[PDB]
Amino acid sequence: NGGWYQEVIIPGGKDRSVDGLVWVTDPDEEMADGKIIHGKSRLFSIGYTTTITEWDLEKARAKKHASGQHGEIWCFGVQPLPAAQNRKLVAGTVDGNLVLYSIEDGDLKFQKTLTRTPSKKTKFVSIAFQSHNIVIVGCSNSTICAYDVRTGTMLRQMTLGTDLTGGSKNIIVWAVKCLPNGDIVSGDSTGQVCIWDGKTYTQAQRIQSHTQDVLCLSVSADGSKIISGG
Amino acid sequence: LGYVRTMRNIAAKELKELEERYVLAGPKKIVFFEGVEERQQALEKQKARRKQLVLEKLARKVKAARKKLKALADAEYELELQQAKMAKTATSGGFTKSGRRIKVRERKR
Amino acid sequence: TMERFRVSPCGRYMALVASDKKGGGMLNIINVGTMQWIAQARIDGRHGVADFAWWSDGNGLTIAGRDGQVTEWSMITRRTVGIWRDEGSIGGTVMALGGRNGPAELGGDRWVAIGSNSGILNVYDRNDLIEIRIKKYPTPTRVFEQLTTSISVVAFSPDGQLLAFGSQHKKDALRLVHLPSCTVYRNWPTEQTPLGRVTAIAFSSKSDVLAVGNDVGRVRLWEIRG
Amino acid sequence: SAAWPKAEDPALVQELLDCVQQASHYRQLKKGANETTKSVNRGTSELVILAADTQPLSIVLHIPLICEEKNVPYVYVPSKVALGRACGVSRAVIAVSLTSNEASDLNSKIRALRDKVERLA
Amino acid sequence: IVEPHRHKGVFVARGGKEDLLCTANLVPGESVYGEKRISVETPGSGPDAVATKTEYRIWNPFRSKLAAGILGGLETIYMKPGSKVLYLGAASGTSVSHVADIVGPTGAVYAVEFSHRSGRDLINMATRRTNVIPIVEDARKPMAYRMLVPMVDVIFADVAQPDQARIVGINARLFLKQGGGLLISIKASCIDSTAPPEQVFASEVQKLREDKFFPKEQLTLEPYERDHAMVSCVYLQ
Amino acid sequence: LFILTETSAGYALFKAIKYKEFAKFDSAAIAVEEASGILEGKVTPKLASLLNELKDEKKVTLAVHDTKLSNSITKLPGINIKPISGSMTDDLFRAIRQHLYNLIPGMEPSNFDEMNLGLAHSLSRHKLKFSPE
Amino acid sequence: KNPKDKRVGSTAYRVVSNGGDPRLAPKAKKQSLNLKQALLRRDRVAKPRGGFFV
RNA sequence: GCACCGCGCGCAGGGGGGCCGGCGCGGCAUCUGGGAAGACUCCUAAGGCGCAAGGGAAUACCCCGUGCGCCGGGGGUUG
Repeated sequence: NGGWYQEVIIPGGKDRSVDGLVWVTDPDEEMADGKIIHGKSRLFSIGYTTTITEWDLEKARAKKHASGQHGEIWCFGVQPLPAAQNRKLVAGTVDGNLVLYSIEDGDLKFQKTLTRTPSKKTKFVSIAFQSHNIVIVGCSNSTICAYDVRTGTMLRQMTLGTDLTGGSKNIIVWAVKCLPNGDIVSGDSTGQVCIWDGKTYTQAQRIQSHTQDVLCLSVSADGSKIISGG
Repeated sequence: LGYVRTMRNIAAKELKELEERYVLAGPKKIVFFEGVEERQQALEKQKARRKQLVLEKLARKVKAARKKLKALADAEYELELQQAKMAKTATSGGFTKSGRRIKVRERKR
Repeated sequence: TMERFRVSPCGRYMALVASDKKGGGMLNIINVGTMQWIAQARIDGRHGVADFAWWSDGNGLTIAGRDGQVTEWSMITRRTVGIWRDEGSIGGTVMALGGRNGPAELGGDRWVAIGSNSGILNVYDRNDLIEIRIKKYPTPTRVFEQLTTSISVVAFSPDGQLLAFGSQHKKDALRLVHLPSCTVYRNWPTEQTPLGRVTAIAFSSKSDVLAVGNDVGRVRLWEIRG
Repeated sequence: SAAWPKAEDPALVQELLDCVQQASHYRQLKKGANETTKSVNRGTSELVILAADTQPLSIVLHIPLICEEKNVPYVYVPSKVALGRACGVSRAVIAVSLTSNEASDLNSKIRALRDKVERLA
Repeated sequence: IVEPHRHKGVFVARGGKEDLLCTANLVPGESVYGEKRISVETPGSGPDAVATKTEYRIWNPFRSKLAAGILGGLETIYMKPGSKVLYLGAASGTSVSHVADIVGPTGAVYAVEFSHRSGRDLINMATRRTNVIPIVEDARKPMAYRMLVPMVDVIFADVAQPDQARIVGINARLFLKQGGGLLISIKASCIDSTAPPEQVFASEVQKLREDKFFPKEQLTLEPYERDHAMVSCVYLQ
Repeated sequence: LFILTETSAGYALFKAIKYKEFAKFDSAAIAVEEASGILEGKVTPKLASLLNELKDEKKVTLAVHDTKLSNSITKLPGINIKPISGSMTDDLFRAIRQHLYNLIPGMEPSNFDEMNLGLAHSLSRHKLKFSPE
Repeated sequence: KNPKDKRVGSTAYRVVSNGGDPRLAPKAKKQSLNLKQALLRRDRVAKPRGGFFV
């Protein structure tokens, strides 16, 4: 409540880094007598590897490792709630192929691969979910693809022009996030922030703020404030 | 064109048969081990003309068949290009005798 | 560059296509009387914006971009209303948009013509465009495969009855189509009608005079009586 | 449905149709279901593209059988009309099959394109 | 002249320019898929000189990854006459028929296929060969034939699925014996179409080791096919 | 600890290390009706006659390993005893199917592989007429 | 590290190696790390590092 | 083994290392070069191309003006 006390330090070994951190929190389950059981929260992490590691917070170590045949993972996110007992991690990686992992009853195994982009040089650098079945991935060929999880299809492909500030003609969408009212915020490499309306997946505003590239975003819970760090 | 097509089909079946027979005549394999001691045990266990004539013969036969199939393929392509040059309209394809490539962007209406 | 641009029939806005392709083309909208940038509409394609047109009441604009996509993007909410695809056009090249009495929410322009690079010109009805939602695969009122080479210039009548479309790369590629019947006029142009290599066409304001200008640099005039 | 190696990415469809148009200019192409069948049976076809908007799908569903028997890649693009006026026909083609030769930039493009088709698989 | 090969139940036919592989025919006087067959008899029939006793079906390497591996230099196939093998990927009943010939009348083959036309071929081959039973069911769902399949000795696997290691893992946990055998074929083209195939095969064999096999050896089929591996491994020993 | 083992012919029970009882069945198309009945988890006369004891539930234990069958025979109220799913009952079910050669003279000193074969061909042709020709 | 593989010429004898990551964490891939670092600094050059030093 | 008044020398290979330098493979925001390349662009010219014949020749290569076609330039009033 404003104390900010660092509880626990779990260090990893030499030559190990950490890129993403995603908690998964189950819904509030009810007991037989009306008592409430809050969700059991688990911690997943990627380490610039082809592996997702689930950490045991009680044991103060890693619990499981999971590895599918793909590229090294760069970004990932949990499917949010609509179903209840069936929520899945979606991970975008370097070679492009959206791998999809399952987590049920405390298990972490590589379920399948949704798609892969046609170009091999397409690298997936961000991911955020619009709804229960629609994933928004930010791709280093100046691209923001909107895929659909159920059939694994490609709803649309929003795009951005070149950067006209310097050379290096590809822009890079370093982060995306989703507002509550369906719209998608996207921090890119021009130091812009692009608001895309999500009923049609198009751009509706470009805002130039930073001088160098945007690196991360955050949304208000109701969807009124946008924080952009670059 | 029809005659060259038939001869190419025959030559393709013969080339398939001959490559099969030649392969049948004549870091690839890897053996895994749990430890260096077991690998050294395996190395200890390891330390403890007519086929050439028939292989050179089949190789020469395969090379002749390949050359024949390539010649028939180039002939079939040349005849398709002659059809394209002599078609009833401006049809793309094939080089002229001057070197410029015939290329028309009209749609065959 | 500032080459391709179009002024709204309301005369308040003017649109410029940016030269920034990268798989997706944008165009800036400028208030005319002050010549100031007011908005920017961006569509996704493969080389950018082929062509576009203001709507008849001048509130939105329709952008036909290559790889066959078409976006209707309005001025009021200043975001994309809808997106559809021309039926199998391997790449758009030019578009035009005219007529009266259409969908009042899409600007009230009844007919939209899209000419691809294959020579095929599709003519769609913009009441049939509506399923605000847009049908992703609308069916053309009529597909024209008369011209053989890439469609260069398209213009409607200001009265919304005639549609002239012409290809330049062949000597005399020009046809004239009555609307809403969508039938090609067969008695003109004849084999000896001195068009040339039709580079630009223009109908007069009362739709009485058709003006055609060829690549040699001569302009010719035809009265259009019925 | 039965169109499981489907090509849905619009950049992928654009690359495939650009390659088909180029090969059609080089006359390295076979247009139509029956000529596709003959080219695949004679084994010359480097890659084969089908159309998913055929109204009876069974009139083209036979091609993947011989394609699996002969180990040649096949891919479904959406629109038969798009495939048609990409070939340059003004008729709706439903199955096109583009072959290889000794040496061409189109041969290198075909190798890259079948690499992308294998990615799709 | 026919000689027995080092593996039990498989034979070579040697001639002046050739060396074919063959198996003893369980159904005498009949072939299946347009295959050559040799007729021979044991010595002791000089005054007659008729080839009447043994019939050998010829085993073409260009249609079977198993034949490819055996020629490539597999040191054992883990199966002998008498064994029990589970076949995943009964691609139109060819190698399944030959392993039925290998295991003989006392050995049993249980084939698994999900394709319906190869299923037609498999049932119409199983009409004749009775040591083999067919299952037209997706191999990722082993509890749809757990009732049908008893405990087996060797799992052979050639299926074109990305999760081939998981299919083999679930079938090994529900049917494979302790210290069992697994001959798996890897298709790098179906697993990962961009990576180097050595890397793909390394990832697959690591997945099997995590799946609690013990990889004995790996040999690739590249005088015969392209980017195909054959891994021989033991289960829990 | 009641277990429920499903082979092509019948069932066995090993509550009291060693087997206790069994239920055999041979040579009918009612076997493939039983096969569909367990491919869903529905009612079965053989299953009900196996689970029919007369006193009470002395312990509410029936170990099965497919949860669909488990949560169907829960809903079957004829005896109101309850199963457990396979909480890695791999050693149990795998070891008894491997070591079922000791089970053979206990119930059926023979080989029912021919009935197994007939059931397999019946099921497979049922699916290939589900995809008819 | 892991022992290198001995080749007798036709086959390759090698020891399988999994003793690196027991339960701590997997090792980070240096090539992917440098790749992301390059996409961060595409064409920029660093400012001079410190104060007065050779 | 050479020297028993010695270092060092020829030779078999067991293991790890400087990961010093080359080779192979992979990626690489860019940059350079080549091809392909938009159909407003080039498309070589007001003419060119193709096929089958005929003649001549440095005799592998080529050139030239008969019969069929395919385009193009100019000119060209609802045929």
